[PDB]
Amino acid sequence: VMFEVRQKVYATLHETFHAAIIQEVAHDAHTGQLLYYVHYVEQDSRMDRWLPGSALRERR
Repeated sequence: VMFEVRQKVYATLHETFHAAIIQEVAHDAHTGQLLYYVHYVEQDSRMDRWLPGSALRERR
């Protein structure tokens, strides 16, 4: 499963899934893996972080 910029997702944060949105996508050169800069919808920008796809779920 792939995710896109502005896609609504669920993202783990301290072992809990929270509604989030993907702000940016970037390819980690060394392992080719896609990493996503997620913003938690009900948290401050400070909580924004880079996460692998294994931490994300579709939200709809």
